[PDB]
Amino acid sequence: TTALVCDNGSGLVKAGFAGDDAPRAVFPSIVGRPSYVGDEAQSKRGILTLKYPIEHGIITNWDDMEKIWHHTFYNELRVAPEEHPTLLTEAPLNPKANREKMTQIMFETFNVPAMYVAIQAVLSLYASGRTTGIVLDSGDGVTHNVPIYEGYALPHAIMRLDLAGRDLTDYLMKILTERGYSFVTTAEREIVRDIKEKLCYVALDFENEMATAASSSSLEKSYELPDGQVITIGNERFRCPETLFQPSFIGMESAGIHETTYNSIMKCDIDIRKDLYANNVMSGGTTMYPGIADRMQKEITALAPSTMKIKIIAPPERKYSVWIGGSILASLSTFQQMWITKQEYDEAGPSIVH
Amino acid sequence: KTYQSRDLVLEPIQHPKSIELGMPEVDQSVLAEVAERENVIIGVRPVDEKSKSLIASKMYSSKGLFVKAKSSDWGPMSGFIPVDQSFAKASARRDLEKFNEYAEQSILSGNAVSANLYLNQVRIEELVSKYESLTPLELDVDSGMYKTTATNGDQTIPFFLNKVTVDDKELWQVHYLREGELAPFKVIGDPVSKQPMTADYDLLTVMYTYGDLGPQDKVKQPLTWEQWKESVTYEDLSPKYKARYDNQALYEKQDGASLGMVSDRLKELKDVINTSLGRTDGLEMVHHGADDANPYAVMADNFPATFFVPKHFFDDDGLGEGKGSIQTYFNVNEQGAVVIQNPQEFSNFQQVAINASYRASLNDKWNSGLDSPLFTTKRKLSHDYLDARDEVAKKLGL
Ligand SMILES: Nc1ccn([C@@H]2O[C@H](COP(=O)(O)OP(=O)(O)OP(=O)(O)O)C[C@H]2O)c(=O)n1
Ligand SMILES: C/C1=C/C(=O)O[C@@H]2C[C@@H](CC[C@H](C)/C=C\CC1)O[C@@](O)([C@@H]1CSC(=O)N1)C2
Ligand SMILES: Nc1ncnc2c1ncn2[C@@H]1O[C@H](COP(=O)(O)OP(=O)(O)O)[C@@H](O)[C@H]1O
Ligand SMILES: [Mn+2]
Ligand SMILES: [Mn+2]
Ligand SMILES: [Mn+2]
Repeated sequence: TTALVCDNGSGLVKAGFAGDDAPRAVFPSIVGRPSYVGDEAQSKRGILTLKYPIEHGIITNWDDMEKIWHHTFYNELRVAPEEHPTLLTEAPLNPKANREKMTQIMFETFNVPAMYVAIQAVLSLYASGRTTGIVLDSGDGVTHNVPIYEGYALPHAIMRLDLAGRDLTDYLMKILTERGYSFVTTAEREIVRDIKEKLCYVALDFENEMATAASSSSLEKSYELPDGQVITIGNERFRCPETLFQPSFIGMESAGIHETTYNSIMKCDIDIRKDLYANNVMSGGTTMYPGIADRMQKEITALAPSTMKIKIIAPPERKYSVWIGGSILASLSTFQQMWITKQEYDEAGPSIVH
Repeated sequence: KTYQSRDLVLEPIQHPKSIELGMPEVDQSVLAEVAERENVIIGVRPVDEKSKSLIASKMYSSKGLFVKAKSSDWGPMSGFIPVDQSFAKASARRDLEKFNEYAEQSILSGNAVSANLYLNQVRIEELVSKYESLTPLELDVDSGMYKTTATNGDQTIPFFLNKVTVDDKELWQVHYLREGELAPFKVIGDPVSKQPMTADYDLLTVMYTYGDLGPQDKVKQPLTWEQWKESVTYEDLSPKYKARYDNQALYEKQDGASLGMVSDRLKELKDVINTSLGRTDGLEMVHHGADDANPYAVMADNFPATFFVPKHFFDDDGLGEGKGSIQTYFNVNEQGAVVIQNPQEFSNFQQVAINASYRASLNDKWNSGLDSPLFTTKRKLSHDYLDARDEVAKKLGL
């Protein structure tokens, strides 16, 4: 009778059982029309047209999303959806009509006994044993700043940055051209994503790091491409994640992740700001870069008042914090009375989720 | 001093015992480095102490999934794979008919040959003086060979060594009584070189960091050459996988059913280990996936295990703040190998590693013979997960 937990990421789906400390299934959010979903769509790349149903954290293709959910239940988890209550995650600022459509699909298409829709950032804070603090959630297609007070997100102060890991990989492909390297295809994009995850880091002082890379080979690294050709990466190691702090690197006139965190805290009541500043939680794969917490600590310290105590919490499993949070939430007995039941759905309709 | 986390309490090891291991010290050092480079915890199932010099020599290939016959841990055949499995380790003798069929089918199918057993003077002196596995040699009347005796725990069997010269090397061919008549002892040899094979290194488990968890961790059923060619896109395959797509024998010898149940991370780490050991082109020690995905796992045969961990585990608070170092609670030898002696100690080791953010892969077969099922999803939950749920239930009023 175990509850299911499904984190619908813009790049990866994380699915598993509530009560578990990790998802059992982690696969790409892709549909390859003839249909193939996840790993099989990626493996058969050459004969398929790949589509991402979750552009920028928001579900845009419901036919393809049903395929993902079906693949999650039947092929990945090997469960009958009609037997398990299901917690689904949603992006901060997800439209009411969007969660109504996902509630309608859960009950009418998969026939779930019960279902709950939780904000991804809130689950990440729960996974750190907290109910108050500000979450920086940077995934594959979107980045969010979500201030939370006593279990509840503060919607007026939520920041959205349309810049996450996917844009960083495209930027890394772009700046690798400045060394004579050419990565343009979808397959080559995946090689550059691997280089990004293995060799990139955030510099504490960007200008001094650029100056060090300009006068010595000490920051250089080698990378073996699939065909055995070894390439050399230099300042691109830190210039790529630097875009998170300086979005002008990719032509965006948006403020960096440190500015949006500060701006989010400042739109909150003075009385809770000390609690937000001391409980800054990083979540998502795009916060995995070495040095990002130290750089964030320094950037927030320069913006905040001199005596403000700043704390950055970047757990080692922060790539799975949203999923873990959902598993903690759905596994609590006293939450078993918050699920929207199939009975309540038949009587009220998709509006019950609000 | 004591490791305390929720219901887990570990006392610091009082008097450190030294455990004799069959894995050569130099291979332990390589694996300690691989663990650090790759940021993974690597566990390897036991290797009998007498196999040490055979592996150290680097002259032999080892048994893969096509050679299911057990190696021997006694007599002059110690470290080799007798064709007559009554001369193998105890587990093979317990199911003699099944293991003899394994031995015969591997040879009859071409995945091995029937080879003679030759031992050098260094090996004979080691078995007699170092391990006391063979009794001193004596010239036996008429026969012309040197008689020696060996015990399997239940019975003492006589063996005879004939001085021979193979490839101009002076060796001792092993002989035994088959129906009261002298007979050359047969061991399982490599199907290409015809040389006797040794035991392999069986990965018990590989614990990767939580931050590294992804699609590469999906454990997948072996695919046939056809099923695999249909599932992949040729252009996306590296030269290594393109060669397997173009040669069925190459795919079946290095991939497919020969690996067992494996994930992409493990297929890669198996290559890294084999490459770091300097063992390629038939002499590889790691042939297949970990025991955590082996449906035929025998827990009794998994200890003592050697675990290799990233170096931070050895630091003052490597296991976490106020949690101490791994050497405080587990026996760590000079090469950095953490020696796990039994299922209870393995369960404690896995909980510490899980608490430090390294993911376990549990085999239900590991619970067979246990007083309690230690290796279950619920019992091995991370203490960070359990603690955050306790804190959140208290704060949200649930
Ligand atoms: N994913 C995997 C990995 C391994 N195996 C199993 O692993 C075992 C390998 O054991 P052996 O190497 O044949 O025997 P040992 O007990 O290690 O003894 P020795 O090498 O000394 O003969 C048997 C085989 O069924 C499997 O089925 N699937
Ligand atoms: C290992 C892996 C990681 C990942 O994050 O994958 C997700 C999903 C993936 C979907 C397409 C790809 C061909 C298939 C599988 C890749 C899965 O696209 C990503 O790689 C995109 C494109 S490059 C980038 O940084 N993000 C992110
Ligand atoms: N170690 C890492 N370093 C940098 N980026 C990483 C790392 N691991 C994952 N990422 C990136 O994080 C993104 C996936 O993270 P995730 O939180 O799963 O996103 P989502 O939920 O939107 O799918 C990808 O762009 C991936 O390349
Ligand atoms: Mn996400
Ligand atoms: Mn073995
Ligand atoms: Mn084996």
